[PDB]
Amino acid sequence: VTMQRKKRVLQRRLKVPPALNQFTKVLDRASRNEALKLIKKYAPETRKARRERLHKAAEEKKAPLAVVTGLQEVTRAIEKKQARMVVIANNVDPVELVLWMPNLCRANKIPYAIVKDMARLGDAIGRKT
Amino acid sequence: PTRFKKCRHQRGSTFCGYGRVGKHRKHESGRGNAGGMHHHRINFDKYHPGYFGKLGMDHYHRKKNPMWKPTINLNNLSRLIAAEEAAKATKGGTLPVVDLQSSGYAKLLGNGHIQVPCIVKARYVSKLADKKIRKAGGAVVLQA
Amino acid sequence: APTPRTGIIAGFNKGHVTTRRPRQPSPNDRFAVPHKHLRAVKAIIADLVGLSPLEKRVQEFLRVGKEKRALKYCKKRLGDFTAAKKKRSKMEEALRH
Amino acid sequence: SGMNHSAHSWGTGRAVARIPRISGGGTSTSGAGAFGNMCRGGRMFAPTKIFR
Amino acid sequence: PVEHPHGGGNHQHIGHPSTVSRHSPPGQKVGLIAARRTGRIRGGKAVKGA
Amino acid sequence: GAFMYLNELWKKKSSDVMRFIQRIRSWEFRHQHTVVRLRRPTRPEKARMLGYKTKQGFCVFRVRVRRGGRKRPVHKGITYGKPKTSGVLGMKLNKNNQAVAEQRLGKRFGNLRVLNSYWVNMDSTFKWYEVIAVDPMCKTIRRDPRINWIVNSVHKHREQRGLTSAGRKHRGLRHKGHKASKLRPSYRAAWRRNNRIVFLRKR
Amino acid sequence: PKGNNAIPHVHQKKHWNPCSSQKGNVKVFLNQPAQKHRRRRLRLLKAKKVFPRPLKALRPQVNCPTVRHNMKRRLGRGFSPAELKAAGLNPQYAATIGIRVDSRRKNKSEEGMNVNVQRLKTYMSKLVLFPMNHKKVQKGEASEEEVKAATQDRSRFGDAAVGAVVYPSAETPRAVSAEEKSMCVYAFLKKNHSAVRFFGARSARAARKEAA
RNA sequence: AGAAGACCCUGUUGAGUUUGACUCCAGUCUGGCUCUGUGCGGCGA
RNA sequence: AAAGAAGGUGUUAGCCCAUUGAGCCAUAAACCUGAGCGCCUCAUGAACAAGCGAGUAGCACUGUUUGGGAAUGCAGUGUCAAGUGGCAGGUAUUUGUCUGCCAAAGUUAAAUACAGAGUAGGAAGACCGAUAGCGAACAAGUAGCGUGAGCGAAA
RNA sequence: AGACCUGAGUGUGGCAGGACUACCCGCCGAACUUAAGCAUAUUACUCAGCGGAGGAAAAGAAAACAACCGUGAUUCUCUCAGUGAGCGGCGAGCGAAGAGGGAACGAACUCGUUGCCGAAUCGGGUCUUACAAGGCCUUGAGUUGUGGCACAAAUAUCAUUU
Ligand SMILES: NC[C@@H]1O[C@H](O[C@H]2[C@@H](O)[C@H](O[C@@H]3[C@@H](O)[C@H](N)C[C@H](N)[C@H]3O[C@H]3O[C@H](CO)[C@@H](O)[C@H](O)[C@H]3N)O[C@@H]2CO)[C@H](N)[C@@H](O)[C@@H]1O
Ligand SMILES: NC[C@@H]1O[C@H](O[C@H]2[C@@H](O)[C@H](O[C@@H]3[C@@H](O)[C@H](N)C[C@H](N)[C@H]3O[C@H]3O[C@H](CO)[C@@H](O)[C@H](O)[C@H]3N)O[C@@H]2CO)[C@H](N)[C@@H](O)[C@@H]1O
Ligand SMILES: [Mg+2]
Ligand SMILES: [Mg+2]
Ligand SMILES: [Mg+2]
Ligand SMILES: [Mg+2]
Ligand SMILES: [Mg+2]
Ligand SMILES: [Mg+2]
Ligand SMILES: [Mg+2]
Ligand SMILES: [Mg+2]
Ligand SMILES: [Mg+2]
Ligand SMILES: [Mg+2]
Ligand SMILES: [Mg+2]
Ligand SMILES: [Mg+2]
Ligand SMILES: [Mg+2]
Repeated sequence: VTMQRKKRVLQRRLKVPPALNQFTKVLDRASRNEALKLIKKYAPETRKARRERLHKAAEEKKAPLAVVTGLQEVTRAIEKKQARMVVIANNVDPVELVLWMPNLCRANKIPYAIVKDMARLGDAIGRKT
Repeated sequence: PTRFKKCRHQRGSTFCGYGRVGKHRKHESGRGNAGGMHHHRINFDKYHPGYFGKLGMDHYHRKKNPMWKPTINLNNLSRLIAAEEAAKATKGGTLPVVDLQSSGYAKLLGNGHIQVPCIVKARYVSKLADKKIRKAGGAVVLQA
Repeated sequence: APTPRTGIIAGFNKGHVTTRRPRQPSPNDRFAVPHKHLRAVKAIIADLVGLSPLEKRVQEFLRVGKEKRALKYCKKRLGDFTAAKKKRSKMEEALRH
Repeated sequence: SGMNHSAHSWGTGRAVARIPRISGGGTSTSGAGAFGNMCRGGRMFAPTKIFR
Repeated sequence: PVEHPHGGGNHQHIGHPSTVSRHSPPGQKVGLIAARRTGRIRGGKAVKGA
Repeated sequence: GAFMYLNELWKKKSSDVMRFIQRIRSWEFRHQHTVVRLRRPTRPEKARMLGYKTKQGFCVFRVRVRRGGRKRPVHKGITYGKPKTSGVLGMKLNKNNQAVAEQRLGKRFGNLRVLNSYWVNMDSTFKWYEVIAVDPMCKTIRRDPRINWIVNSVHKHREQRGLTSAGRKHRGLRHKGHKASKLRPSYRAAWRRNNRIVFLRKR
Repeated sequence: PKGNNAIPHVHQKKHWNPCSSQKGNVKVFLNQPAQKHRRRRLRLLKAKKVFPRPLKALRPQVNCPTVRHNMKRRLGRGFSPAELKAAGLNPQYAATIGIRVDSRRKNKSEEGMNVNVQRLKTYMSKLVLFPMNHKKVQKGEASEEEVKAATQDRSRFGDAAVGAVVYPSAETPRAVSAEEKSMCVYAFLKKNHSAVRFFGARSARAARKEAA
């Protein structure tokens, strides 16, 4: 705790490049509480809701609609330009995972967001993160 | 056989052919080829002259398979022709074909008299071997 | 097409006459092709992180001329001379807009 | 064989021959000569080899 | 002479000059270590130190 | 794919953004211990390249080694004999520090079979390596076909014998042809082979 | 007294024999006839273990490299997956029916390719290929008058039922032709030799003469 | 008698010690980059 | 006598004894047998345009290693790639053509070692024969000895 | 309040530690000796020292050799070759590789990446004679990616009942 508090000072005192500055600049509350409430209602179906609809379709020989979640799946939805909006968290612990992520949405002209999350995105979709 | 040795004969002679004055002692002149330019200079110059120095270019990583070129003369081509087939060989008629690279002998040379005219298939040949088998009545056919 | 060999031991085409076959396509033939997705990824990352201390130095005096000094500064720090030419030529494209 | 002792020569200055001798004391072999073709318990001259 | 640089001889003398350098190794740096001046101080009293 | 952006971002190590992240990391790593366990690897693209999966028995440890050459530990710098063997400071160890980091993990955590590691961060004093280990008694690792070979008892300390990737580097097993003829399979396996006086039976 | 002896160079200065202080570095062949016997005993125990398939799998005829050995042939590692397809045969399937397969070998000529296709065409006509189920025969397989008369070979190469390595036939005795009686052979060999031996040495002299 | 002269010499035998012997090595010092960031300037080319 | 075999027995044994064969009997698994053979359960063979391993390779200095020599491999530190390709082609450099292969991740039987190991059991020998051969044919690493490391018999 | 992340404490289920160490793998590393002296060199990348496995280990599936009519993972053997290689106070001395005859050989596969899918995965319970490569159930890990399909021996995706 004495070095997670000095880690926060040191990221503030030093001059930060514009690629990590952009995660300190976050979408506001009215657009974040609107966003995660829309990510909540199109969250993926759970394990019981996916164990059913398949055991109720093995009887038909006897995925409704959701948000794209995951760092391998959301990347494909931009290379294909299928996503209409991407919502990026701001505090992934190796930051290089999504450091490139706003510039991919910018090269392909998908609207993106950097919201104050990774606990609040996983709560919206049923994960921890 | 130990019984055939000089040891068994001079057994009892208490010096074993090494003498009373100067004994048999461990390495009285050095170990090995020590002193080749110093105290064995007369031995190394007289018997082994061209030692001690450098000569020529350095062929780093010599491969002795591409520099393969064995040699046979015209008088030894009877070594490669079967005894059934040399007797039927006459100049101006049907001559036996000798495939040299199947026998060693990458190059034909032209020493001596060729004792049987034949068609030689050789990778290499010389001036005086080509000249001397076309007059004898055969030929030489190049191969790879 | 595969240029038949002349049946004697020396010269051009100096081999055994053997009815040569054409070269057949391998999976390693796909290295000499343009990697248009591997370049698009590298163009996004380069437009993200900025420039090296080498890449800023090579083109801060590629503005004032000094092209053989840019090549000498690359070969000192890249070692190779083909890579020194290419790194200087990659800086001249970033200066071309 | 014949060489598995820690014998050393006593040198010169005692009225004993210059051969390696068994170290230690309190036993009948101690001080006895070792490591030669002529000592007992020592090694044979030119011990035989399997690459003959 | 095995114990100290000044030891030994037939008279008890320091052989070499007994003022050693600042850069002498440990073992060689004995005597008057880096003496700016020696002898009986005739005059004032200079403060000692760097 | 998602890897290609992670892989090309870790090739821009000298750029100003990655020099900021490694600045912060090298600060907070030299205020931790020599051996530190992580939940997730610092470079997940390079950990999974090197063998890590997000399974149950896999586990990653970050190990610190000090930089610089090898001071020969002779007493007081005094050494004896021939003058070629007189040097103390300019001598250098014949193992790289990545191998030394892998051996310090596996000599310390004996119940774990380490597979290879990777470079994480440098300082002026230290280097850090995330060493991937795996628990051989975990029921996931024993039943999984592509990792269950590590449970066999010939892989017990692969790090202490030079069988990891960094081990195979300082043995010279990156080369195969005329550049490794003295050292295949081992220098000792070739020394013994080239020097043993062969006695043919009938000769 | 040394005399007219050769300068020795005997190379025995590196602690090779086991004395009282040295473990040695020495390798003796006293088990040569007992490992000779062991390998044969273990090849007869293996030829029973595999029966009735051949003890050694089929290998192609490949040439030898390095112009010393051009005129020789021997047995290769495996058939390339173009000699196998020219024999109408799947390379993954051929490894199960007794054929060694080599993905690396490149087939740089048609004579060396057709020799090994004929080894595969001979092998499939000698092949019996027992059924999986000896009641329900699935394909062209044995018919149990073949799956009972079947035997194996211990022919040390797998060349019992494909034949030996095919060397070329030596040339028949012929007459000296019209050209070969008067055409100089050394001058044509040396002209071809000197063309490549002085290529560049004379090709720069023209380059030193096309430019002024 | 004692003990392969403790004097002297020989040996291409040592060893303790010394030193502007010969070849080096730690240590001390000194320069370079590094660790090493942020501002306003100044002498420079 | 398909047995001559070589050990024992009061003195030299094919016949005195044990042995020396064909074969009999009994087997926890594992091993081997139309991948032995049924049943249940469970898998599933065959038919009907993108890229491929980055403090990595290389380069510089130093150290070592090598037959590897304008540097074979490695190590430290500085520096640090390319892919609208790179590596090896045994004299350094720039430039071309050619040929081979695709580093920087992982497992893999047998053929090889056992140069002072060990388990279970065989075959022995132009060897030694009680100062020999293992130190030890014996209550031998023992009695003894030394603060200790260790040394170490006789018989 | 709660969450996530980074760290604690206990409970439960496990594992490592020492021995042996002939051979083998990684390091560390001499000197006597030889050069008729001696310092490079040699002894020797050996002894001694430290660490680690196995019944063998290590190597191994081409960023290989070659320069051919080409060869085809590793290992080993004879030979190459005490070398008209090479290294060396070019002294003393040291010292290979390719090719060829063989031994062995059913000898090959698995990730990562890419493309297409996206928890189909893993662990715990429990039920089937069953700590099932079976069902059924679990927020418990896991989407900061487990798994499947295709990638030169390739001719590709899903269906399904034969
Ligand atoms: N007569 C003296 C004895 O010779 C013995 O050795 C003799 C032979 O055993 C030995 O023969 C060796 C042979 O063993 C080894 N396996 C191969 C070698 N080709 C043979 O050497 C042979 O050829 C060389 C020349 O090539 C001749 O000089 C030599 O006389 C001849 N025997 O060479 C020696 C000549 O008689 C022992 N070295 C030794 O007991 C003793 O010196
Ligand atoms: N420092 C280098 C070493 O010098 C040694 O040799 C040196 C010594 O023999 C001798 O050094 C003497 C020193 O003994 C004596 N006690 C003091 C004197 N100042 C030194 O002298 C040396 O050093 C000074 C610089 O400080 C110079 O002025 C002088 O020219 C130089 N001869 O002079 C030689 C030249 O330096 C050894 N050859 C060797 O260890 C090494 O080369
Ligand atoms: Mg000269
Ligand atoms: Mg001894
Ligand atoms: Mg004895
Ligand atoms: Mg070899
Ligand atoms: Mg590097
Ligand atoms: Mg392995
Ligand atoms: Mg008696
Ligand atoms: Mg242990
Ligand atoms: Mg000796
Ligand atoms: Mg001497
Ligand atoms: Mg040792
Ligand atoms: Mg193994
Ligand atoms: Mg995966």
